[PDB]
Amino acid sequence: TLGEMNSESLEVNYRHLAESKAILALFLAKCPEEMLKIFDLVAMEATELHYPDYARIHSEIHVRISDFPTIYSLRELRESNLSSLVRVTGVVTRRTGVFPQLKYVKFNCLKCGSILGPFFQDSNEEIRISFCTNCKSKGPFRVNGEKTVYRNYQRVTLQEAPGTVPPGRLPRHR
Amino acid sequence: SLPAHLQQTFSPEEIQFIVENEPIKIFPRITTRQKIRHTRWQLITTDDKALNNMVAMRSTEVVLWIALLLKQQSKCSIVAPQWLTTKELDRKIQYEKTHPDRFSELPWNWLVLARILFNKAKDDFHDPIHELRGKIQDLREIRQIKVLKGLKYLNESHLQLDNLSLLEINELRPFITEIMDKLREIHTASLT
Amino acid sequence: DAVFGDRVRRFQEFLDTFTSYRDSVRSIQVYNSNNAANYNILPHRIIISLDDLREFDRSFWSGILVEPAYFIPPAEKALTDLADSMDDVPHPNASAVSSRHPWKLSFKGSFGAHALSPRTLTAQHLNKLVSVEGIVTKTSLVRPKLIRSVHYAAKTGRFHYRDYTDATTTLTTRIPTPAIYPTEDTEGNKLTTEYGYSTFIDHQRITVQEMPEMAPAGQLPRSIDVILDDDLVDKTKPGDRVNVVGVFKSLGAGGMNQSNSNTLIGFKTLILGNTVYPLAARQMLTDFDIRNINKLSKKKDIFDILSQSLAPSIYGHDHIKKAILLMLMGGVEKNLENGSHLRGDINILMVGDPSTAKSQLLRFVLNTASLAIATTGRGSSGVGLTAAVTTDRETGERRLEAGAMVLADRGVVCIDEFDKMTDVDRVAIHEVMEQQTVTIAKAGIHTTLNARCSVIAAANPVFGQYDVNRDPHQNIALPDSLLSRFDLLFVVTDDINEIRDRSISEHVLRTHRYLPPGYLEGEPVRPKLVTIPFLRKYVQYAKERVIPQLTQEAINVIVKNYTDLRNDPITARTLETLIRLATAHAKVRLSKTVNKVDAKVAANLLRFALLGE
Amino acid sequence: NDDDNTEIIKSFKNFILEFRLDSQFIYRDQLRNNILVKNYSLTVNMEHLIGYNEDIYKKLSDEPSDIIPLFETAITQVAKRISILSRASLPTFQLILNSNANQIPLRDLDSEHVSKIVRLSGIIISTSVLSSRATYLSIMCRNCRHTTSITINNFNVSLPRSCLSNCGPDPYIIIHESSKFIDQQFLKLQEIPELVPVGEMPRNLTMTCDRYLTNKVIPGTRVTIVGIYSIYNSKNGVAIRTPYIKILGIQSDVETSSIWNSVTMFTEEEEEEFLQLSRNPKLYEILTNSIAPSIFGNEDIKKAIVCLLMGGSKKILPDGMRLRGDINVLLLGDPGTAKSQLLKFVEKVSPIAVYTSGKGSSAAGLTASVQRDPMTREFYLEGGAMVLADGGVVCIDEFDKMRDEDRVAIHEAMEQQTISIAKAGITTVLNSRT
Amino acid sequence: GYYDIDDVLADGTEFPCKFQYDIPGLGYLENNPGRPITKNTKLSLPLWLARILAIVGPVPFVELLPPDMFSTKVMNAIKTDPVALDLHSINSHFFSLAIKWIMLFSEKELANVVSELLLQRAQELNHHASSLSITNIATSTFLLKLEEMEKEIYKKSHESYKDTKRWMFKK
Ligand SMILES: Nc1ncnc2c1ncn2[C@@H]1O[C@H](COP(=O)(O)OP(=O)(O)O)[C@@H](O)[C@H]1O
Ligand SMILES: Nc1ncnc2c1ncn2[C@@H]1O[C@H](COP(=O)(O)OP(=O)(O)O)[C@@H](O)[C@H]1O
Ligand SMILES: [Zn+2]
Ligand SMILES: [Zn+2]
Repeated sequence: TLGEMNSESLEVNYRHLAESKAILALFLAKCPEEMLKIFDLVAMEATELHYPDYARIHSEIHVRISDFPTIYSLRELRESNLSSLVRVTGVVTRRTGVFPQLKYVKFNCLKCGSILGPFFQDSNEEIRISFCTNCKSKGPFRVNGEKTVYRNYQRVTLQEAPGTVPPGRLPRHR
Repeated sequence: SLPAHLQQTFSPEEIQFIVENEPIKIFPRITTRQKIRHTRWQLITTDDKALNNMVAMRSTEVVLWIALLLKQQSKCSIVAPQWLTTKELDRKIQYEKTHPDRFSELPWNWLVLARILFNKAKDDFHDPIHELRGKIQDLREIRQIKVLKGLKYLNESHLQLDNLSLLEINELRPFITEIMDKLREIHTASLT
Repeated sequence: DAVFGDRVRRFQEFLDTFTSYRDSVRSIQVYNSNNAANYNILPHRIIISLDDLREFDRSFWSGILVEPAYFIPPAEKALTDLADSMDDVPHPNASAVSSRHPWKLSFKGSFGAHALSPRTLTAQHLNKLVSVEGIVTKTSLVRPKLIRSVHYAAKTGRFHYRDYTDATTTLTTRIPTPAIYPTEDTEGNKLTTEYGYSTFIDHQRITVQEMPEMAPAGQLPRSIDVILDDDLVDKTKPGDRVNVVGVFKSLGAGGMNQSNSNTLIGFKTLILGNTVYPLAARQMLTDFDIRNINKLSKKKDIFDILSQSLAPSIYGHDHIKKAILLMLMGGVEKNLENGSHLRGDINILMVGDPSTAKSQLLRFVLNTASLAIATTGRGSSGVGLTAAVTTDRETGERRLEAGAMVLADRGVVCIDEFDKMTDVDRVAIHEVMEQQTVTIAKAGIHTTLNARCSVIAAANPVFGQYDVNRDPHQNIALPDSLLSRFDLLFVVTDDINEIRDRSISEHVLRTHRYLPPGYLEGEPVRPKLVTIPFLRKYVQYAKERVIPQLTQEAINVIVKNYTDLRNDPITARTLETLIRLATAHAKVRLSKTVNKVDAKVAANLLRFALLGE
Repeated sequence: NDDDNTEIIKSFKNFILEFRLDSQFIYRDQLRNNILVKNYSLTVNMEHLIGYNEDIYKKLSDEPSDIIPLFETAITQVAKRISILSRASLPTFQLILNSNANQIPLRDLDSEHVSKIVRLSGIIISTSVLSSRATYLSIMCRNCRHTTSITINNFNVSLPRSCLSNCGPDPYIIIHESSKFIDQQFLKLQEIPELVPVGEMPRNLTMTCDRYLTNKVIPGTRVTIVGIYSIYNSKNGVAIRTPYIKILGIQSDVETSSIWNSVTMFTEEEEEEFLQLSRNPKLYEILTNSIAPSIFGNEDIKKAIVCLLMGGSKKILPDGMRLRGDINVLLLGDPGTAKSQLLKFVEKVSPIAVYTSGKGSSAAGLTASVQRDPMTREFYLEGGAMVLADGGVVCIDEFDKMRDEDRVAIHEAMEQQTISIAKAGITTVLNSRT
Repeated sequence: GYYDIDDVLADGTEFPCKFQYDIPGLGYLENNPGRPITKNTKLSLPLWLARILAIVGPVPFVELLPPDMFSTKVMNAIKTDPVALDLHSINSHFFSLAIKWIMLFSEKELANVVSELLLQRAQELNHHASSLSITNIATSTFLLKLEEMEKEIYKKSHESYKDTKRWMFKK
């Protein structure tokens, strides 16, 4: 049913990882980014085992992890939940438009013939270019059209739901 | 009695008729020649001696409506003239690009005959039809540029061209004649 | 340059061919010398006709109308040389020697395709001389701009001058000067700036918006910003139907800098205004027009002729059109010694049934007045009628822009649907009707603004149709205090008839059967009666020329009529209202005295306005 | 790389010079007839370019922004070959594409279609003022006083840092006397309401036009647009570069004659067919049956609708008396008489038409509104529903329910055909012939 | 020509003129029932009266004043830009009236002006007539600015070019 309408999302129930291979669920709960970085390649290989030459339709596959057993509201988020998966209930108040974002940023050094290597974007802060691979100093950098990859980007202001907040209090915004 | 669009000018199909009434070299594919051992042709507006002496796979000279009528039968194949080659058309293009003030020494029936042989003789050209029609269009465009340049000299007295085609005379006839007629009317009203 | 000098001698040959410009320069110089040195100053500008230069040199005419940056400064240099050679003055002033404005060029004549509009100003007309027509809007404040600084060195005792160039001042592009005064000289040691010998010009930005009658379907009017040179500063007020001739120029980096790598913004485009034409609100009066005006003033029924000459398409409302005529030529204003401001501007409120052509009379007095501003009940705000405080772009300073009711000063305000103002707008309107000045105290600004303007307004009753029950409260929904300031409360009833209704029907079918002259039949549009420009000339002549004064033979009639009208909705103000009629009819007769025939007509018109006659 | 660029230029030159369908060089004749009316543009069908050479089709459709200027150079070279005699001027041209591709909706426009030619459809809601972009720049060095030239193509460059004769760090200024400029009009596109996704809002997308594509659409029309989906950086988080569409082609059957000039742009055989329709003895019943074929009865309403669509004649008198050339029709009656369906069909049939509510209306919404520009902090008038319907039809649903202050802002706009607004220091009389 | 209907509408235009004699009984010229005409009366009359009323009369009956269509403003506008001038708003049959005015008053400068104008608009007329679509705004706005004889010449040239286009381009 991923292949049926050319979808790119493969939903995985976390309870299925709880029943079998709970070490994998623990690794996903503790280090989610690297676990999903392995999991998308695993799901792409599992798709190509059943749908060969599916990479022409969608070059990268993505996995939506479903039903995390711990639900944290916006008031209950603390420092221990950083770099981890959180399940947050809230209402969306402000939604920006669709924006193209460079999945891999690469730049051309003007003074040197060498080009700067493609770096993956984390969608939090821009990649800090301290120097170049041939010259150890800052220079003019602009995006080459040799290898460019664009992905969709959209921020939403997830306000806490007013039935979820304590009565009369203020909502929280993330 | 005469229609308004045929009043002071010729229609292009009348120009087609006029250039259908010329001789042209041709290759017969039938033998009408009497041997030493068939109604005759017997025409009254052209010499029928070349048509009575029609020999297969030879060069004869017949009128162009007979040429098209027999090409429709495919009993006789029309030979293109000397100026319908790529080399001669390139020479004419070079003469047009060499002298800007003077038109090239093309025949009077160079657009009408080319259209007739393009729409009726698609397998009778030694050169390819493709670059032939390209050079025809190039000559037409550069002659259009030259007549646009020469139309700035619309004089009250007279105006001369050297080798403009009959189809280009019907291109430019009503505009030039009406504008010069009104210029002459203005100056003759200006006379005391 | 060599080509610069060649165009200099070409324009010198042109000025030698036509000696009228030399005579005008000589007249300007001798007028300045007579009115300045000896016991209101003509500036440095000449009226260049493009047509007179077209038969001289078509190359120079095409250079002016196509690439004016290389053709107008050589003509400036040639005209400056001719003005220097023509001037022969002994013992000049040091400020006169150091600060000389070059003789600028002002252009007249036919332009052809270059005579344009602010909507159709496009990128192919940049760096070309164009003539545009439109509404003046958003006049920036007059502020001086330095173009030459003169400094004195005392250790050497020498005066050093430095020229200062801007993108807007010079048609050609020069390297910009950062406007820093020279602190010290390279050889003269310390330098002291000498203001007074330095040269400053007045700088002003206006905004020419497209004339709204020429707007196409579905599009808002466009606008341009026009720089005004120091001779042309303060020639234009907002709401003026100006014709500006100037060089349509673009300036600035405009996003071509390295910071703006992929910003799709365009270049900032302006017009360096060579000349400004009013386009004749105060029409000039030839002597033949004066002869016609004084010939028709002697007729006994000139009031009737000029009344039915107003809007022949409108049938009926003859006394209303008489009041409209006395409204356009409003009465004399008297300012007393103690300071009481006695209003000479008659104001008219027309209340009544729908389709009695009150708004059509509003449109007619909009078109035929010297200055007219319209407004609507639901399309007006009280701040938007008087004045609004906003920042200015070139100054970074807060200032007022006048609203509808102030910009129509010495003019008329055409209020439609007056019965349905918001109360905030009613406060401001009532303030003008009782005070004629508005006091603005906000944004750190304490200012008073004069508004000596007339008001004609149209209204419906509080019901759907006007009642014949003569109820005082159901005439208007506005309070009676605002009713009191209106001098003539005309009420109209569309009573249903047969004969007069057939007359109005045949009149409007004769109105619809008109075909405008010079236009094809069935195509889309792209007992003496005087013409409407002649009527406007009559109104202008009566307004500026004659000031009538009041005389007893009207006065006994006026006091008898007031006692008859009041003692047998009446106000003491009605007395002043009779004066606001009576001398107004004197302005019809053009005499400087008021007689009995003005007062009888005034009493008849006010009896028609109040009682209905 | 310049060898491949001039090979592309020569190949598209050969495409213009050598294309012939049914014994006719369509593109050379198109260029000649476009030059003769001083319309320096060339309209190219994509089917014709594919039928010539599909390799050229991938060269166009792969990186369009780097090859469309090469095609522009090829068109200008063909134009100088055609209309200029050698050894005895013309500015840059414009390539306008026509495509018959399936229309990509606005919500499906995403990061996959970046720098690709897409064909879409939408509703114009705002056309901005024309801005003067530059093509030829005479760049002057401030120190050594030498003048170079920079040629600007409006795809995907700035002032360089060396003077190309220390001379100076940034020694360049721009001479505006010898610079050539083209137009650029900004547009805002709203998507088709029939193709909006479920539960969302129509997304406005900013678009641009250059040269002769400017001033072609009135706001409110429904248009199909072909163009490249490029990205430009905006002055307003991380790596957010706002998308836009550079328009290569505009098509609209509902919209005619660009900004209205009372101009006859209908073709000759369509004009003869229209004359035949005007000569029909029973065209009145044809126009009556054309209005609401799925509504029984209401024949007099259909006749009044046809009279509304044709309208009267606007007349001008020498005394300034302007009389109305439009008729306003109010359908008052019971529910279930299909009045709102007649309103919807009138909005469909009319070329300029808007459909509004009584509850969803406002005084500044139907008439023109006074809004504030964000950057300049200056008030400006933005047109409402009776400005977008100027020269056409406004339709009001539930007229009985619109507010008493809201009904009476329409009186001058119905009768005087104008809106006189004096608010916020701006006073004007806009024309609204609705 | 007698039967030229364009010439008939050309003669139907009214020109301003001055009456030289005190002529009673012609009050129907200025739509009055019976007013005798005073000395030096300024009045607009059609050309079929005033063309030979200025001939017969020595002092003739009617003096032809210079109208607005031949004023110095119109002459300067023609001399500046002949192509984009809107001749239709001035007069729909400006050229036939110009020819009649030149034949009546032999003015050489007006002859040079109208000849130069006719040449410059004939170039643009030929440019719009040779263009065949496979209508533009740039051609149809010039058709909006054309006279009746000029659109007659454009119709002749345009149908000639279109007919030879369909002859050359198809059977
Ligand atoms: N001669 C006339 N007599 C009466 N009414 C007329 C005449 N000529 C025009 N009208 C009508 O007067 C109407 C304008 O009045 P209206 O718009 O009702 O004023 P307001 O907007 O102040 O109520 C026009 O619709 C026009 O049809
Ligand atoms: N004559 C008819 N033909 C077809 N449908 C009709 C007809 N009359 C009513 N209807 C249907 O009934 C509904 C009537 O709605 P309508 O009367 O337009 O709403 P409103 O009362 O707001 O005007 C429509 O949806 C329409 O489909
Ligand atoms: Zn480097
Ligand atoms: Zn340098």
